[PDB]
Amino acid sequence: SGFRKMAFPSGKVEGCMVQVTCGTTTLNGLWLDDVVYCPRHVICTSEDMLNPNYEDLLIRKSNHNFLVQAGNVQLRVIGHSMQNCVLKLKVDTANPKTPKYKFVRIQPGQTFSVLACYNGSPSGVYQCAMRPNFTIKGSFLNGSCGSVGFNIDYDCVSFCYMHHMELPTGVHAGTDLEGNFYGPFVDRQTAQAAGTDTTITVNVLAWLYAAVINGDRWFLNRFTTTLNDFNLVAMKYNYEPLTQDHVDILGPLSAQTGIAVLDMCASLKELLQNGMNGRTILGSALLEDEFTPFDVVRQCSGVT
Amino acid sequence: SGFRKMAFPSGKVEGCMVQVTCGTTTLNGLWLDDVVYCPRHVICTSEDMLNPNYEDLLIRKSNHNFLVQAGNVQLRVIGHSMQNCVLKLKVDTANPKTPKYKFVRIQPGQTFSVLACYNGSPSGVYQCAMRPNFTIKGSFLNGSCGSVGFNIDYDCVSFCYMHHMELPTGVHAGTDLEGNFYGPFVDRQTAQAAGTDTTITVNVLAWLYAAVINGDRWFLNRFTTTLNDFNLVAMKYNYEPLTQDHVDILGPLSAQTGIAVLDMCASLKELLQNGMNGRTILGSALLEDEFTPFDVVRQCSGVT
Ligand SMILES: *CC(=O)N1CCN(S(=O)(=O)c2ccc(C)cc2C)CC1
Ligand SMILES: *CC(=O)N1CCN(S(=O)(=O)c2ccc(C)cc2C)CC1
Repeated sequence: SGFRKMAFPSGKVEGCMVQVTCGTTTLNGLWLDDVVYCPRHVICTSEDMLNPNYEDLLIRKSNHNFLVQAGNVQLRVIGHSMQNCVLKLKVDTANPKTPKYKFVRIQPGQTFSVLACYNGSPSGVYQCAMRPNFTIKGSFLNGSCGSVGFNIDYDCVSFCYMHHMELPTGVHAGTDLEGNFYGPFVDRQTAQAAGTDTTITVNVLAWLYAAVINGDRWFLNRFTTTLNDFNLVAMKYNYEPLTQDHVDILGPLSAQTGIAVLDMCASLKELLQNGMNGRTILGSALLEDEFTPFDVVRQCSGVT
Repeated sequence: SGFRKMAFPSGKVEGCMVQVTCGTTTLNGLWLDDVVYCPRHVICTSEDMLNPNYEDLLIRKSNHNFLVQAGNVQLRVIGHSMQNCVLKLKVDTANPKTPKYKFVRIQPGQTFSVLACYNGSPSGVYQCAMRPNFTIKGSFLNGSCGSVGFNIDYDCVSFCYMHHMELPTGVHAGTDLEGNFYGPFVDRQTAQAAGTDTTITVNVLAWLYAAVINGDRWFLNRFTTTLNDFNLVAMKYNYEPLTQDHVDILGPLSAQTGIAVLDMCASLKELLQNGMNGRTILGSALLEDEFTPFDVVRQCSGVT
């Protein structure tokens, strides 16, 4: 029992983190097989970052300008290419600690663990969600760029995020491991405003199931609702519209708890309309939206 | 910027987790050098757990009854002893992945990461605090016993917790790595009620500093208070008394922010007296007490 914001074990990713230095800029790289992945803004001066021409900046760079250090051992760079907003540094040594892995581009609402790193060294691990506005609400200081977001399926690390940007509002933007930004963000120091940070409704419902499973039940009510009725309330409260897909995804939690998804929606509806009245749900005074239905099943069943 | 509930990277502890089976009971062990540490209730039937005589139960056990598996490789047990509420299983092989480590008994209010494991396999990592009532609010299912709590200082893992018990109220009790329980808890299935779960006042203040540092300032007020005045309010709200020790510990955060500790106390006093009025602080609608001043400095400065 008990329910916690839980990150994947980070060991498999710890073994992949290196330091990339180009000129005076040091940040983190991901070493998988004989390639090191890093943010392309490693080639910029902070002067460059106002309106950088990456192709033009990269022409001035050779393999030997990219200083790649794995622990206190230097890797030999034997090639470099830009793919979207990442650099791929070909090194002469396959990472011996390379786990089974995939690159996946996640959808908004999907959760992942971040291994925050500085100078290729892990400092900590936390669980995030890709927000509906394609930001993440991270914890990233200068030198944390190249830190990666990931999921683990048993032995396979799915890398879904690399850290590039802090927006002027202190929220975070970055890329998949093909170096395409989530959302409309660019690796440029410019006016970049996030859209509406809406609540991930399906994640909130999953987390209400997790609460019932773990004994927190005070918010279960006598009511039900319809998808259309619920969605009217969700719109009003800047919650994502709930789809039949979401309902389907919540099926197993429905089945385990014997609470119909639409009943749980009516519980969520009353919470939105009436607030918590100073009560808490799983030690939170607001509606948590960074657990997926999959996250709830995993934690509540003890999958390794 | 941004501030997250952050666990230590778990890799160094991942490398220490094994499966211990005695009779029909499987749980987790910690393999450091040529010793495997596990909860002594591994020798119990759940029938035993009502009033177990561990010395008497252990007499019936031989080295070869303790089945220790590290990945899919069996370790040879060449000795066993009970130290308080843990078993030390001497194996014929030193754990090659043994990190630099210490056993430390932590104080209430101190924070640590848990690597939740099942069958010697890591499932996830989260950050806890040792509550003032010597419980932790964990996420532990059956098979999670032997999961460990730890801190890391650069290269040194300080193990502070091993998981043993869920109390009837779904909070968690366990031992240091010398197998002494935190609080008055016993490895027995009996009436065991937690005391008052008070709020860790110094941790809340640290977290208010973390908020100011990260731009959340709406709760800074025009007031100050005294330790004695503040402590009157803390008593009323089941907050731990604030000592000059706590004030001293908050000094660096005081210095960085230019907000006197006693001013921040008066801010906390108004929050206790007036509530958040539907506002949030670092994405929380209650006063977070599971960041230490040390945790705030570490995260806010990017220590690895
Ligand atoms: C994204 C990231 O973590 N970066 C990019 C900025 N550089 S830097 O070297 O230009 C730099 C900028 C500002 C400060 C205070 C310090 C540094 C090192 C670091 C990596
Ligand atoms: C503390 C812990 O995680 N334990 C102790 C209980 N045992 S068990 O094998 O007795 C057991 C009890 C109940 C269930 C549903 C399942 C098991 C395996 C597991 C380890």
